Amino acid sequence: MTDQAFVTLTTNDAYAKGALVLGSSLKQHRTSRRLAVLTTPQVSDTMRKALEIVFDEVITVDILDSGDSAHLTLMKRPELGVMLTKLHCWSLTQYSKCVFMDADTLVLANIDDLFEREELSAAPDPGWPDCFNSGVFVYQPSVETYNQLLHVASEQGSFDGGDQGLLNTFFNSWATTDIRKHLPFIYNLSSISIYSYLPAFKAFGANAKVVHFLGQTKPWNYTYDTKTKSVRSTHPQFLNVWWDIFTTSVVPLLQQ
Amino acid sequence: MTDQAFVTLTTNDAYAKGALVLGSSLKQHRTSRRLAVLTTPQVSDTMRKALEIVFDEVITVDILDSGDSAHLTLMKRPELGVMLTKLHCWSLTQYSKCVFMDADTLVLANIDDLFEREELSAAPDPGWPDCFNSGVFVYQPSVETYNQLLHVASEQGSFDGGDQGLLNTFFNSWATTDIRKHLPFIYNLSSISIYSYLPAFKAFGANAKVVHFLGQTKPWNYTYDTKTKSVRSTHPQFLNVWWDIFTTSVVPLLQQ
Ligand SMILES: O=c1ccn([C@@H]2O[C@H](COP(=O)(O)OP(=O)(O)O[C@H]3O[C@H](CO)[C@@H](O)[C@H](O)[C@H]3O)[C@@H](O)[C@H]2O)c(=O)[nH]1
Ligand SMILES: O=c1ccn([C@@H]2O[C@H](COP(=O)(O)OP(=O)(O)O[C@H]3O[C@H](CO)[C@@H](O)[C@H](O)[C@H]3O)[C@@H](O)[C@H]2O)c(=O)[nH]1
Ligand SMILES: [Cl-]
Ligand SMILES: [Mn+2]
Ligand SMILES: [Mn+2]
Repeated sequence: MTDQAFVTLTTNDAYAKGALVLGSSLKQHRTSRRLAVLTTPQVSDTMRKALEIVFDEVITVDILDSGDSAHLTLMKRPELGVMLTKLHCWSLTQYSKCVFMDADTLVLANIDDLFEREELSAAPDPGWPDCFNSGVFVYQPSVETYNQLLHVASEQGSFDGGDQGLLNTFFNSWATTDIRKHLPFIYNLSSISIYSYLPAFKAFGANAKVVHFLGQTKPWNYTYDTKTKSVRSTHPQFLNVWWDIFTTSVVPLLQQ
Repeated sequence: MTDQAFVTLTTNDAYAKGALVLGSSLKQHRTSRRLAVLTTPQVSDTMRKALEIVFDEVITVDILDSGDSAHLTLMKRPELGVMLTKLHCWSLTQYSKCVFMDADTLVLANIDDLFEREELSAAPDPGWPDCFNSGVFVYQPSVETYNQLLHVASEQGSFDGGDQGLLNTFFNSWATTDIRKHLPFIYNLSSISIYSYLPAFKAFGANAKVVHFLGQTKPWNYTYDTKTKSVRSTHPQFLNVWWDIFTTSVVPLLQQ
């Protein structure tokens, strides 16, 4: 509990909003775990200070700096910057186990039971469901694993240009091994899927614990009417939760 | 082997073409198992005779007939006709274990190793990957299970208007139980996914054992140029395999 953390990532100010909403949603649902966020120097000082309030720990990662372990890998594969920054989540050995969550996720219920899971546990990716979606995963910080991941990144890159490809390649037994490493889809519910299989969403969507705003269009790319408490024209329910947290908890926090 | 079967289903002539191509693809890849097809009286006599050549067993199911076990359920839920017909796959107790395959699937490699699997084994559905896709599944014929499925169909119907919803509801432990009941996605590769996650298809698509032509547009809805051996404007590779089998093996069979 005290050495377990939800870990997110923001490399800019737009995703910082996501991270702040995510962080707030975790607090709203009374996590007993630490909240940690990987940030980069490209995150402005005001977003950083807001992150320092919402999160227990704000970690600055500067892969553009030569002193960074991932930097050499970035020079080789400069398109892999976000991924390489994300991989620093494994560097957080002050924690024994973390749930990584993308900054464009949103928690709708307490998900501390994720810490029962082992590395690497993740929900299936829609589209290619023998890959896990790397938007939400349970992992164990380890310099060793970090180094191994960096090594694979350097050598092979990523089959999809992002962390997801690399993580699937590295944690490649996921599809065929240990059903407990399949997180229920409701722990990483693709916002695309809330219309991609409408009947299944109708059937099981009320059980959503985490919504993952895949895009294209992120929640902060919408216009939200604070009077009608709804985004302006998907079924907006989740966007509206995001915006309510953003409006209620995050914006007042930033107003300095 | 002798009492195991691939089982498909056709309720009309268009899907009969699918079934004939599927059946042919299974023979082309040298299955040691029986090939069985559920047909309805709505399947014309010429398609039926072709099916009798390709398949070891052609089973006629007429849920419109009062004598059919499913008929009462059809009267109650008449939109569930295709599903109710499909469920008769469980009535095929002359087989100890079957792989049900939709008539719009296509086999690209021998998949007899599916018979190692237990009921209910199926690949994840893209879109909502905690549901299995009912296009391809390993099951054990049983009047008992058939009756139980019919009972659930009668009582609850299907959350998606088709067999998939009902099968997921009935075989509801799939998502959380026994990784061996997750068939690799390559045993039921959604044709939608061959562009939905292009990088993953690029990475793993060459391993495709079964392509499942989800639609909208079925392989027989395309125009195929027999000179260029390609469908006229997806990546057409799989459509072209389908059409080559259709052109090479199925059409000459029907020319009576
Ligand atoms: O400019 C950026 C881009 C990404 N991120 C971080 O990296 C995560 C992933 O990027 P995101 O924009 O959320 O990507 P998605 O729209 O969720 O989709 C990508 O990321 C998913 C999970 O990481 C994969 O399933 C997809 O295939 C891939 O396209 C974000 O949530 C952030 O935490 C940033 O901080 N800044
Ligand atoms: O008029 C019909 C319709 C269906 N079938 C049979 O039933 C199967 C399922 O129908 P199909 O047209 O292939 O549906 P799909 O395009 O594959 O999609 C449906 O069926 C899938 C698996 O059964 C589910 O994953 C989807 O959610 C559902 O929309 C077919 O392959 C045939 O075997 C017929 O014989 N005649
Ligand atoms: Cl298991
Ligand atoms: Mn994301
Ligand atoms: Mn189908």
